[PDB]
Amino acid sequence: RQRKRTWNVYVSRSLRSINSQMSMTSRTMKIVNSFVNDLFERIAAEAATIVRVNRKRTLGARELQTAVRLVLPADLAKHAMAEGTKAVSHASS
Amino acid sequence: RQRKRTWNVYVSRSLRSINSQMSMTSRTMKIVNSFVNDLFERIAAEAATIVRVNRKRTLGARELQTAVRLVLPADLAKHAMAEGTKAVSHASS
Amino acid sequence: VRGITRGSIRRLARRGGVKRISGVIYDEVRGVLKSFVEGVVRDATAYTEYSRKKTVTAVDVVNALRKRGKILYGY
Amino acid sequence: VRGITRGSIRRLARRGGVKRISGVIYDEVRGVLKSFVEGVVRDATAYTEYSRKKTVTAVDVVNALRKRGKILYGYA
Amino acid sequence: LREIRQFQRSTDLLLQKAPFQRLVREVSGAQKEGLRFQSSAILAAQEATESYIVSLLADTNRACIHSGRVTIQPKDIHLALCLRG
Amino acid sequence: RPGTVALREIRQFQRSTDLLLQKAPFQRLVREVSGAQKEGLRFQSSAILAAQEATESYIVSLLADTNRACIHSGRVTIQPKDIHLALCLRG
Amino acid sequence: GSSRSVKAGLIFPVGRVGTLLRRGQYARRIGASGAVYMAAVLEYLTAELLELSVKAAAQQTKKTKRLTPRTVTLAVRHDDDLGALLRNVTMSRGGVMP
Amino acid sequence: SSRSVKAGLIFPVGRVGTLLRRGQYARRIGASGAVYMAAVLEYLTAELLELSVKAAAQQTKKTKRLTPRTVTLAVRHDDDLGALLRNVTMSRGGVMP
DNA sequence: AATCCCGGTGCCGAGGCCGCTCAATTGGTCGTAGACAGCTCTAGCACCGCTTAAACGCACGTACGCGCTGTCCCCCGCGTTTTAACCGCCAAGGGGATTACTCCCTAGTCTCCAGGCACGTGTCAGA
DNA sequence: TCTGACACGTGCCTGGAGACTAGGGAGTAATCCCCTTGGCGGTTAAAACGCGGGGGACAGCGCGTACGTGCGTTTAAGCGGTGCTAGAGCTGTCTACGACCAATTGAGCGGCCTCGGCACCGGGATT
Repeated sequence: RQRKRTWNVYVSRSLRSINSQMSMTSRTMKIVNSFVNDLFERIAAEAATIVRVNRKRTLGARELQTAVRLVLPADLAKHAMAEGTKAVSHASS
Repeated sequence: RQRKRTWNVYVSRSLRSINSQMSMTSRTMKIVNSFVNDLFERIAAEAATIVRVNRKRTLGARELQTAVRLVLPADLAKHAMAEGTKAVSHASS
Repeated sequence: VRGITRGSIRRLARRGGVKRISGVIYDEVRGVLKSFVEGVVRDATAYTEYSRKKTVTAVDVVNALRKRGKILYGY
Repeated sequence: VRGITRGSIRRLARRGGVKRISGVIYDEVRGVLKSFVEGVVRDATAYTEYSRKKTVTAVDVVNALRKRGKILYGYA
Repeated sequence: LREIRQFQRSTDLLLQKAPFQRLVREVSGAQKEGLRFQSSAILAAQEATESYIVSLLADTNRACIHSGRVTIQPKDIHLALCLRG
Repeated sequence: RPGTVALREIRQFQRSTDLLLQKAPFQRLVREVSGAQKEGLRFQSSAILAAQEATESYIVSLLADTNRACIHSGRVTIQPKDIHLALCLRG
Repeated sequence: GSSRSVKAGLIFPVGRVGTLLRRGQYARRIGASGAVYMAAVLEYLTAELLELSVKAAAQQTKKTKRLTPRTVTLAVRHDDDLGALLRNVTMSRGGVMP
Repeated sequence: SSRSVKAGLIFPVGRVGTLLRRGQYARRIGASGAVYMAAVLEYLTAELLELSVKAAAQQTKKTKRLTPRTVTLAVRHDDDLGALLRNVTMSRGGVMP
């Protein structure tokens, strides 16, 4: 039997980040898992479309910046791109 | 200057096959060319989604049979699949 | 489609926020619901038929809905 | 948006098929037109800025429109 | 008035669950007979069917209240469908 | 003669294909909107027309939907509540 | 006609369709039959649109022999299947159906 | 993971990279792309859970568990995340009054 | 009172031919992943029975639906005057587009271990 | 308060990670010229304003019927407990074929040319 790949551990850690004693049901865990999956699919598909349009072969951070800019609403997009750039810069050093 | 690739010759050949005395303006050429490009992208995106969801790596005829059945309405899709199967059977043998 | 009773349509309408329902609404709602379910199942059948399987798992229905536009979370 | 005259809104409505237009429709149609154009331009400038270009081309606008589900034919 | 708030506050499945299964299997047989289903996919096909009808009826309510009425009529459903596809 | 020139314009402007918004003020609006993001951005002559035609299509569809709602309301005069209803039902 | 397109009897190019599929990176590998099938589908859809546009041009009072964008728009909007696929699609300088 | 903690994130950067490769969105996928995707996913998840926690306190009952009804209400109330999720139907969710 | 058919035209604008090249086509090798067969046990369909929520048929009132009436001012629609939109033209030049080149960044391989997960259980929300 | 439900302990296993190699491709400099800006003037469609009036928008009134609400009967849904088994999920394997490379070449494209199809405009039919 193949192991099941989900985001339950990371979602639980994210919830513990804000409120430690906060908890969520199994159905809510599936809801957040599906939200993560389809947001990943949306952003990755937008980045792939950008790559195809610009005739490139690399889905890097720059492509994902534009994918996040196009998919997310502007007020949330600003925070999301700021967080992504911060994480990329922190990882590079 | 790099050569630009369009379906002008192919669309014009299809029109001549449909009616030898017909013609379309440059703007209609662009409209039909963008129609072909949009349908190419829409069918290929569904085929790629089918490949991704079922964890495969080959985009063959079945991945496009199912894509055509998924995207287009039933009555038009039936004829499209029939013509695609006819062409594939002609080419294979 | 006639199995979908008047009570279920009335309850869905109450969740939708109406106060009164005409007597002709029920048939139209049944027709729309049957058409929507027919499309969703027609599409999940295509997804299932590609997989060379003869079962419609929740993933297939979710994908069929996602292509249609009405995305679904939790399956 | 004040450059979007009453005549343009009236012509758009007549093409849409209305018979009589209220005196307040013009302002709301101006608002929705400005919002749509703002969305389209803010979406096309992302494509233009990604490709290191300082010129928003028709392909970028077409892609931006396709993002919102308003696919446009004849500009590619 | 009471039932509107009662059903908006509630979150349970509203359509009958066995007649809906019968409708799904009837449609599948109409497409092509012999197809088997999954007990975890009928609920998915129902929670997105009741959501669609609930949204359609809320749009119908908006259309009818816009008309000065409080009762939905087939023309309201037709306007809601024609306004969205 | 209320009810004659109205349908004259309905049939005149529904059989036509040319642009309806005045090109220059719409171009000014597009450039003013773009200036709020990055000043000095340049627009292709084709990109402005491609945006204008899509905006025309969107406004025409919205106004036709609003007219459908107004007719459903038993009127012939479109009002801001009709536009709000059409926008709410569409998205 | 291309050698690999004529052998299949199609009009659209099988080779160029396959190259477009590979350049788009839709999948890691693409079968040869997939390009043929996509070319056939595109050819059929273009042929259907052209047939509908020709019929709509014939329906006009003027016996025009040139496919204006208005004719394509009318043919699309009057059909029940090609007008549902091409919903939310704006034909440039095509107007709207009366 | 080494890179998940080095980048300063809680979401995986190996899972995201492998998922992107398996999706074949592009032939080559940059190493920084995985970090960026993981960061964006983590921020969106954190914002969704923050909205859920905020909206759970406003309930008449001080429930300490996020039921699907509560997260659906939190999504519906917010304008920004609500516009993003304006067409999704959360399983066993509901409609805001 | 307004709206459609057609003759001549000039005015393009789509189609046609020549040179050329980039991409298509062919032959050969090789590795890969897709199709196939078998094992296994999951769950999917079928059935029986209890409880009862729920559907449904009827009686009855009302109150919202629909039509009618009256007003009134909110918009058609016409003429004047303004004015700004459309087009063509002249340059300036910023920047798009193409090519050559460099390196750095990523695919692929090999080896290693630990992060993730499945089961069981420990301990706590809720009706 | 028992019932149900989310999260540690622990071991198991595949994939994340580091080192190394090898090109692929993204980024950059150089260069050319294309297209965008721009501003201007000449023209003429368009609109902004003032105005009269007329006809739909709006509200009140009245009649009625159909929709809701309550009573009472009936129907099958839900579940849930069991039973049988059809087929999904997983593992090996053995090829067919798709990628990649070297060589060949022709189908398509850019440029120049061509010719007739047709949008137009007024004049004469029509509504």
